Amino acid sequence: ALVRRKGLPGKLADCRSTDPRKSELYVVEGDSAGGSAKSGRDSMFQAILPLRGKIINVEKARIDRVLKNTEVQAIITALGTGIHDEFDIGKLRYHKIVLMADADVDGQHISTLLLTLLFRFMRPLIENGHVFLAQPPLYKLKWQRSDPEFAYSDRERDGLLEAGLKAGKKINKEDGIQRYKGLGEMDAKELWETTMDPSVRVLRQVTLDDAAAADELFSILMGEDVDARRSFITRNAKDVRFLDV
Amino acid sequence: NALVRRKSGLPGKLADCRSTDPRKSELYVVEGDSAGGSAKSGRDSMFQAILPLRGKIINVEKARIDRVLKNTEVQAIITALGTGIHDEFDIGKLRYHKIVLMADADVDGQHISTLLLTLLFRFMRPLIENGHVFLAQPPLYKLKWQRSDPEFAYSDRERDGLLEAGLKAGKKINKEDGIQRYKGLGEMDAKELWETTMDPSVRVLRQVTLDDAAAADELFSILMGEDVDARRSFITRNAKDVRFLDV
Amino acid sequence: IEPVDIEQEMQRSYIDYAMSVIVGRALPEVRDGLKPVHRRVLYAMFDSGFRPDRSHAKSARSVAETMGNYHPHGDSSIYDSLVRMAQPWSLRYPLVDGQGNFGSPGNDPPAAMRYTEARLTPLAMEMLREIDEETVDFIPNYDGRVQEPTVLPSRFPNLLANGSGGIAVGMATNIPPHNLRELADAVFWALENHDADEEETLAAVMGRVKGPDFPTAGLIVGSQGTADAYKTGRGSIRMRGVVEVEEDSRGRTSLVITELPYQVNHDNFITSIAEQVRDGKLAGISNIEDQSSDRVGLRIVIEIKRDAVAKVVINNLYKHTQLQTSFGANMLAIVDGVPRTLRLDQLIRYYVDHQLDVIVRRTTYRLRKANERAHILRGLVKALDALDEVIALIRASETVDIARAGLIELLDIDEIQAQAILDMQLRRLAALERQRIIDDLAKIEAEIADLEDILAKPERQRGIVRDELAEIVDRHGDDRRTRIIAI
Amino acid sequence: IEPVDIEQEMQRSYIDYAMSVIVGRALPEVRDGLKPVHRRVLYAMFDSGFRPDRSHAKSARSVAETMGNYHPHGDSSIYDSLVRMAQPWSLRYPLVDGQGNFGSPGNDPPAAMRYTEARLTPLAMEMLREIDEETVDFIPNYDGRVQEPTVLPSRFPNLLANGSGGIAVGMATNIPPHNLRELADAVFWALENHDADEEETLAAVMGRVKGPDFPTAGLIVGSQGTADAYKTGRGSIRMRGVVEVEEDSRGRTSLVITELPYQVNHDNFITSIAEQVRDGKLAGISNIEDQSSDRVGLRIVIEIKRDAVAKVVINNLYKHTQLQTSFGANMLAIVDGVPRTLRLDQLIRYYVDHQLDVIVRRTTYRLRKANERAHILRGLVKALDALDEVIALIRASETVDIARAGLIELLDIDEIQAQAILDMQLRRLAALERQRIIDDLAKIEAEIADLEDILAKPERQRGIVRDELAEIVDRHGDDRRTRIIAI
DNA sequence: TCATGAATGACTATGCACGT
DNA sequence: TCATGAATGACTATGCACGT
Ligand SMILES: O=C(O)c1cn(C2CC2)c2cc(N3CCNCC3)c(F)cc2c1=O
Ligand SMILES: O=C(O)c1cn(C2CC2)c2cc(N3CCNCC3)c(F)cc2c1=O
Ligand SMILES: [Mg+2]
Ligand SMILES: [Mg+2]
Ligand SMILES: [Mg+2]
Ligand SMILES: [Mg+2]
Repeated sequence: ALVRRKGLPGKLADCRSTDPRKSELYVVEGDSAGGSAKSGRDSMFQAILPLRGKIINVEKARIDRVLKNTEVQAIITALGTGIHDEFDIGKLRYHKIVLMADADVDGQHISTLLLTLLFRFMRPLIENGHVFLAQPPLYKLKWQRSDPEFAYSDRERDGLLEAGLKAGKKINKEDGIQRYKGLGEMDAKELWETTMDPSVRVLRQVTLDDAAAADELFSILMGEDVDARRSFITRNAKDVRFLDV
Repeated sequence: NALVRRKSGLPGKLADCRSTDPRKSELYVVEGDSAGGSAKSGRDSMFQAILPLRGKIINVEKARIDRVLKNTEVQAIITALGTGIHDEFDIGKLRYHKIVLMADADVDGQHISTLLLTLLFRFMRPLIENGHVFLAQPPLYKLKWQRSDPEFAYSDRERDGLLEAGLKAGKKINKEDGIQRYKGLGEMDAKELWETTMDPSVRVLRQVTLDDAAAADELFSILMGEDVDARRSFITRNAKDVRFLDV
Repeated sequence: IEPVDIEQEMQRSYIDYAMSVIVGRALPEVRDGLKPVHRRVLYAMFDSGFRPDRSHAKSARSVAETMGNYHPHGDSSIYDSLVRMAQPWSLRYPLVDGQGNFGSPGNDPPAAMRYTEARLTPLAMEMLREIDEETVDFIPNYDGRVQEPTVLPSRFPNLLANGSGGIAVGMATNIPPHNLRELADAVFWALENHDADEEETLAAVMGRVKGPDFPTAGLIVGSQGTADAYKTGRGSIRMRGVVEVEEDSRGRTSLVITELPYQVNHDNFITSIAEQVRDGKLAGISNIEDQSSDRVGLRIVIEIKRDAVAKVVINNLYKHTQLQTSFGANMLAIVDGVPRTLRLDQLIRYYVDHQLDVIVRRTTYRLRKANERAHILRGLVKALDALDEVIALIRASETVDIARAGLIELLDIDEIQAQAILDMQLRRLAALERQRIIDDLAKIEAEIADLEDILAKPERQRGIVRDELAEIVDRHGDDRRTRIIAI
Repeated sequence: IEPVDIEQEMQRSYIDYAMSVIVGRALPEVRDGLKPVHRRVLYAMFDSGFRPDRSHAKSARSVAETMGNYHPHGDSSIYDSLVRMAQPWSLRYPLVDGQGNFGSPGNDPPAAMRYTEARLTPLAMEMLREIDEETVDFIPNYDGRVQEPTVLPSRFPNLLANGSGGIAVGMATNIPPHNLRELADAVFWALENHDADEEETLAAVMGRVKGPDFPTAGLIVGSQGTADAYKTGRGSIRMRGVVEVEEDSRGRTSLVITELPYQVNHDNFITSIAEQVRDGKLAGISNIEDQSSDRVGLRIVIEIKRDAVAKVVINNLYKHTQLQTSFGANMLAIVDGVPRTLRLDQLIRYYVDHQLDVIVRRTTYRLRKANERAHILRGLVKALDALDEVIALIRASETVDIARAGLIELLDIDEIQAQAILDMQLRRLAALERQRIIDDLAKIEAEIADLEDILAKPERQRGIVRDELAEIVDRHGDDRRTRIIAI
């Protein structure tokens, strides 16, 4: 068990449960989203750490400069573990680290910057399955009489719409289907019922299979060598759609 | 007497002039960073310096002295003027013989003026007595004639007059673009500020005079002091007759 | 260089600031209970069509529209004012329907302009109801390009309903919010008893308005302060939160605070008791835990020691925290461009007067418009009775000006009416279409007679205020939130 | 909880970011030379009516309209993008007419959104010319509420004219601006010699586009770098400011810098020389004085010591400061959704192709609308030839549908034409108006004949690009600013 | 290391009146 | 001394590629 703040980041909205095994840290993109998340959370087991701006690339930046970054220090300090050789999982203050970013490309980018920080400084967190990715909603179907439904893809939107209309439900063509363009547009209630409520949230657990292969891919995508990265994109961007087919 | 100007121990916001002679030098105390920015560009960098003030100045009449000296905007004014304050005041160290207060024509500009005049009268009174303090009168309108040079107006009356005369003279204005109305110094560019408030051959300045020091001391204390009631009764008593002070 | 004396300058400038702040920034107009920034945001949103019958517009658009046409000030502080009007813990009856993160009763700030959307609420639509029927005076905006309303129709007593707090120069206002249903009863009485003097009116209105009704619920302790505010325009109203003592399985007792008095920051409240326990101010408390969430609302659990009495700790909280705090009532509002401290009967009466003005002006507008429509219709009917001629004349005319001038002479018609005959479509010459023009004339003349009747009978005018307000209250009126108890 | 491998996640997410940045943020479309934010700001302002035929709107309104309908991002950075497009030292041909403080070439920041106003420039109006005539593909916006243009008509070669600089992922672009009159000559040649191969075209276009023309004037030293950029898509172009040696009255020589190369901050330039002299790296310099003003422009006076040669000091300035600095040209633009480094002949050709597409599409739209208008006019003329009959039928009809159905039977008419006859006003039954309808039919049939001829002859299509562009250049073309000298 | 230019806002200080 | 709320924005850190 470990003490919660009521010597940690000022931005950290810590949880109440002193058991790391039961605790969760939601690393959130943006102050707005983090603010509403802090309200809609379950304060007992869920803590919020809002990150502001693009995270520094630890692959490119010198080690001393990374340690001066306020956003990185917040993560390292909040997680409790050390980094690199001084890493100790025993001090992990949260056994569930959920990265929650916008569905847009900048959210995807921030995710890769965070995954790079974790893989390079605190790899065991990934190896032991403590790192997760929350999947935010993309649409909110607001039926005239029925309870609202959330969709996490264009397909699900079309499906839930079809089913509802077939069932005799109806929607306004004005208000209609609210489309989320980021976590910042959501309120406290919406975030709970889509990303933080443990009974409905869609989390993805980051697994690490081939460490050597991952090591290379991180260096290509995040490293200083542009040419290597340029050729990799032009080589593989053509086939991103077909990675899971 | 001559003093060094900053060029790559004075306020960071200060855009000092080049002339080392205070007698020929001028400090434009400007409301807002935007306005100060355009002033810094449209000025005559030889003799005119710009000190932008941000936000409403602290009331030295209400606030304790120690708190006033910790205010960054006050420190900038005191430091830029070079003179001390109160008993340690020394006119000989005055870095500018013309202190021009330039605020918006709107109501908030008037308020900042009274807060600045209160700072000066309470901390550095001799600057007022010796006529080193001035008030720049910004333009309210810019008449954009189709073919003729544009004219600036400093009142609704002058606007109507310049409009009538020009139309009578055969000039013409667009009824769309037409008469640009200024709502503050921040809306003006560098050129406009020069041709209305900073060009010494065209600027409309007002020199602050101090006649009855005792009467002024009282008026400052009533309007700016901690006593609300005194201020409330003064406003309800005299506001009805503000229009008729110069009739 | 012109010389100016410092006394002349100081006096002229400071009074100019004081007066505009008093009348045109910090204090509410008595008729709609709105400050200029409020009134201008709402009209901007209204004019932009950001209404509840359409999806929320991006709030940046509402701010920008307010800035560009009506309110010549900063986008930052304007957004803050818009945000406030959307917060259910600030306004008893929100005027803005906010979509997104609009902050919390605590220190959690609202999201940036870019992230939130907003539109007018149904009640705000009643503030602006029939504003386009010359129901209120309009003046040119800050650069004369467009018109803005001097005051809103305000078809519900917004000043008393949502209250108002503002710091001016030489004075300040602090009016609490009230329950719409109670205010309506006061208005209904003021309408029925339109001849009652101030003495009777105050007694009647005070019986129906039992006191302020805060959005944050809570309690009102005592009745003196409330009475003072209504009779003097000044009064100290004692507020309290709601505390419920809970027992534990072990046998520990804990205090659960589920409500706080109006305008008490939840986070500052928790921080205060924490600082008052560590230093040693509120012994008997064992643990402070905020079990609040979006689903249970406010829930501050105060576990107390075994050697501690529940009420003793609660009484100490009342004394040393804002769990019990007073509302300094000061009924200051602008009346006809003058700041005035008002009794409750005056606040109601002045509002009722505004409503009667709104409806008489609306009636006048509708009556004028009806006559214009009737006037043109009369011209059309003349054309139909001589239709065979009218067509022949227009055809035989070389121009439309020759055709017009001929129409005036034949049928003895105005030029406006004659113009309408020319503007007539070949559709309207159909049998049933000719009949529609006839019936429409009969329809309007009945409508004109009705309108004339309203203007001639003050009874009907008052009846419309009552009936129309009644509909609003039946639809948008809600239960009381603040509970009133005795000493 | 679903499992996902870190390699799968990293690859998919980073590529998705890279591609969107590449195609939809950082790099210009080759056809209009615009990035998405530029295109969206300009169309927002255009659709909002913020045009040169109206007074400058508050720039906040342009941002809010861009933000709320097209560009789902922050108000702050969007304002910066709008502002840059109004700066004469940034854009060779500004697309925004800014009113207020839009900053300086130095460190003086632009005024806040609240203080500035803005509208489209006349040249920006040529970017959007006839966009409402189906000249470009439109797609749904970010929430499907409204349509936005994929590309602008761009009736002048904006990519080459204004240039573009952008940092993407894996690549970046840096295209310098050019003189519009020189670009037009290249386009005129490409139109005349439309069959010329790339070998000939590159030689022709390179002779007419003498090199970059920077808004900041200055000098271009050498010809190799320019040639490389046009033939390779990459080249290093050497820029220089303008220095004028003045001889003081007291035997004192000073260097006066009146111009600086493109994208050299005036204040950073002065700071650089000051810091390189207060240590010992630019000896010969005695004093640095910035005599710049709004009235004389840039004027940096460098007084040098008497035992110093002016030319030596100037060469020292060229070496150790940005008085001489290189422009790293990298002609990268998005072509058909793909990033591509282009030769100068390709950049011109691709633009010419876009203009031909625009005009063929415009012609098609006008021909369709002309046919529709003619179609209805044909119905009207039939009504006029049998006017006495037309009246009688409509009269006897119980509905307008009975009247319509009769018109079809009488004159053998469509439902569209018959409806148009019904909507006809008595206005048009006057003699001159009846003739106006006849002549109008003859006019459109003359227009249709013209339009059909355009589509059938590529020669005329190329002729329209030429003649219309020629008008644009004659009006909005200016002198060269950057002077080209040899080694 | 710095500039470029579109991307991902919270914090900072006064006026003003009034009550604890 | 702190809260109220309608007034008077600049500064702060990163991604990304490329050339000094
Ligand atoms: O819209 C904008 O222009 C900005 C948006 N953000 C936020 C991230 C979304 C910024 C965040 C900054 N911080 C990053 C973290 N360390 C402190 C500074 C910053 F300095 C500037 C900006 C902007 O200009
Ligand atoms: O529009 C706004 O909300 C603000 C406008 N301004 C400027 C004056 C016009 C501010 C200025 C501040 N400073 C004042 C001088 N010392 C440093 C801080 C400030 F902290 C906040 C704001 C605003 O919120
Ligand atoms: Mg986002
Ligand atoms: Mg102002
Ligand atoms: Mg603010
Ligand atoms: Mg920014």
